[PDB]
Amino acid sequence: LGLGQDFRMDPAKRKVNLSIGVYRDDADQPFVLECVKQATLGTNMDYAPVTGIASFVEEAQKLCFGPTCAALRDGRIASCQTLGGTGALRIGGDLLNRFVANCNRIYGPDVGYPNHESIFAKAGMELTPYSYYDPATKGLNLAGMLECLDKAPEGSVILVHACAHNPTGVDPTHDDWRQVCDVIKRRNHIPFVDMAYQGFATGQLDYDAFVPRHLVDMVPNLIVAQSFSKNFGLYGHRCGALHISTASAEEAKRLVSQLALLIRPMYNNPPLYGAWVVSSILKDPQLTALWKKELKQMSSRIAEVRKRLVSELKACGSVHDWSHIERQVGMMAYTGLTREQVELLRSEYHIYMTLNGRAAVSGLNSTNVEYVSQAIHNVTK
Amino acid sequence: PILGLGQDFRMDPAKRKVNLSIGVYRDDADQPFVLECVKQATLGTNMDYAPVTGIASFVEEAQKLCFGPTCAALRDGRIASCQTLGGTGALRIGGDLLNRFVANCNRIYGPDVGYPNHESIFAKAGMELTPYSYYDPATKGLNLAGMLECLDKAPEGSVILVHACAHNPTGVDPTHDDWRQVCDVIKRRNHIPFVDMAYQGFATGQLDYDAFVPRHLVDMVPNLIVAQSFSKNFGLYGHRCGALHISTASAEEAKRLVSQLALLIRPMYNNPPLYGAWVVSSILKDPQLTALWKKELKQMSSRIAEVRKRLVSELKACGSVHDWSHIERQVGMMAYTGLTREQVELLRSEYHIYMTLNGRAAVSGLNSTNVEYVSQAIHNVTK
Ligand SMILES: [Cl-]
Ligand SMILES: [Cl-]
Ligand SMILES: [Cl-]
Ligand SMILES: [Cl-]
Ligand SMILES: [Cl-]
Repeated sequence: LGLGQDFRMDPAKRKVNLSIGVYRDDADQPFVLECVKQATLGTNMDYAPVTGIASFVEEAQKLCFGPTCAALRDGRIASCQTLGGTGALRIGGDLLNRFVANCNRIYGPDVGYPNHESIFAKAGMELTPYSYYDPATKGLNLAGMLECLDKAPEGSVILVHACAHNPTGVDPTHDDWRQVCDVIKRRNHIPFVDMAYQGFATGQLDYDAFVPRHLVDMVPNLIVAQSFSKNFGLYGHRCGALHISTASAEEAKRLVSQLALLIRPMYNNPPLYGAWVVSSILKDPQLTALWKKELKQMSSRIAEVRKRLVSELKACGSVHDWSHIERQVGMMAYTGLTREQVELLRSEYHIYMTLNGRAAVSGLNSTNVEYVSQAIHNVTK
Repeated sequence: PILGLGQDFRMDPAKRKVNLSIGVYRDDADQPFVLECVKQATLGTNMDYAPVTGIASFVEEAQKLCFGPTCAALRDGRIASCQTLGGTGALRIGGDLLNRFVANCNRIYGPDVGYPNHESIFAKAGMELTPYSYYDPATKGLNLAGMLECLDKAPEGSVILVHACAHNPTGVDPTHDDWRQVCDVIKRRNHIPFVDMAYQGFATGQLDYDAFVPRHLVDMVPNLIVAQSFSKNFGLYGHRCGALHISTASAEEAKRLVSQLALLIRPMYNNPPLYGAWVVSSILKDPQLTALWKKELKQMSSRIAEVRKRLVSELKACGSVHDWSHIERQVGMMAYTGLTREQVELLRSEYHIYMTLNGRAAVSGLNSTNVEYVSQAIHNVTK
């Protein structure tokens, strides 16, 4: 928030904000999807049910798990609408801490999403790290991850990013996830999937939901926190869903009613607007096909600008390796710049990143990529 | 369980059925009512996240609407405020904040007959809801002397929850004279008032009068909490729009609390929904929309008070010899009818009129089309 306010107050004409949390188009503008503009809104403003607009919840389920999913056919998954991904993470955590014995710890990647620590602390669970990011390669440390998961106490809650890891952009492959998931099954761990970027990551909805789809048949309980903030661009409308797989329809009904008991004394019932939009889009074959193509356009721009930054760096004469910038996936990139280097980019060039070298690559575009590349070279050469 | 009453009502095949358990306003033709001022409000151009504490312009207008145009506390910057998920979110976030400024914060006092969700809201924030005397079932009216005595004997520095107006579920409100006495006790005993104001303007059609309680208390005590809902008064229900206000001694004190509010909001839901904030901000900043809104408020509040008054006259015209003056003395959408459990059940079984077993009637479900029938049925089961 401080980097935002400083950027805003900075008088320089050439300034660039690479600390934002939101997608931007090539003209650095906010981007309301056409499928969203074309969506049909509700006719009244009556409160939705505590657990959300039923049609929205059902489409969220199908989008997450696929329309063929056995768990979903059998009614084994307990679901509700939530205040973005954040609300799902919180409600999920509050549910675990009430109902899992000695659920006072949750394991997440060593470099991870800032709000997770406080979300789970409010739920009475201490975020503990497992090995994940390798700063030498700005890449993955699988062996370290597998080992930490294998040695975590049986029945540990394991938090994983489904794709487009935030803030590094470092994702395991599907092959890697197969190994990770086997360890989770064998150690009877409870996987908690934060899926904030389905489809936004690679432009492929199915591929991007591999983690929860693969885990759902492997473990007794899978938790998924699903955000529609980025992939429908619905940020400030606060729209997401929480999913918890269970053994049976009857068990799922009992969990939903326990979800209601957490939701009611928090905010009573959830905001309509985002639920309308997502429900309307996913039930309309024209809006759904448009949405899919818009997702690909967002995801392709991000991957193309990453690839452009790398090629511009080479054209500027950089002799350092930037291949991590193209291997990483999604909106957030751990650049591998040092604190000193980040500070000089700010001071001399008015390019704003976090001090850990995270760059929101959505803030790069046709208009500024060349300049940012030159500056990055100048400060690393 | 309004939800069960809803589902049964829907599934009931009878030709003549009436739902008096609803939580929302309806017009005379039993339709949901989106205010014209709301339909005419200017919405934002993008969907980016609002700030954790809400759209600044919204929060400032919410403050002025609550406390008025000549509030010194507001001029001096002593009030810490944020946008919330309806009145519910303000109650929860407020409660979760109390231990920043209230000592030994494990209990909160509320009226003996009160808003159902309060118990659970404050239990989640670590506080046990304890009753003070308020509703008199003999008169379906107020028991002031019992309220004053409970407040006087509550331990010093107790948190006291009060409904600003249109008490839910009974419709029994103290007068301003009564509130003066209540507020003196709260000041003298160093109690901390927590005002749930869900019906400002919706209650009587007068925004200033309806906000008397928080306006009167704000100069009398070191800390006042207000949970403000825009669900009923702007008809914004399912958009989840409200604000939370906490008075303090100084701007510096307020700044600290706002930043602590942020720390509660972020790990709960990150930041609040735009739509309702846009609407309320746009209306309150436009003199033309504000005037329209004020008129529409009066229309809503007049219909509720006229249908109460009609039920009473129809009861008399049916031949009822019982007293129903409480129905007209009560204020707002909810009325404790004084019907017994047995009587509520017979209305349901014999007449297909649905209310909660406590005799609460959502009067907004009464209109030109059904008031006569409901009156006859109420007479038949009470005579
Ligand atoms: Cl695969
Ligand atoms: Cl480009
Ligand atoms: Cl009306
Ligand atoms: Cl007065
Ligand atoms: Cl009438």
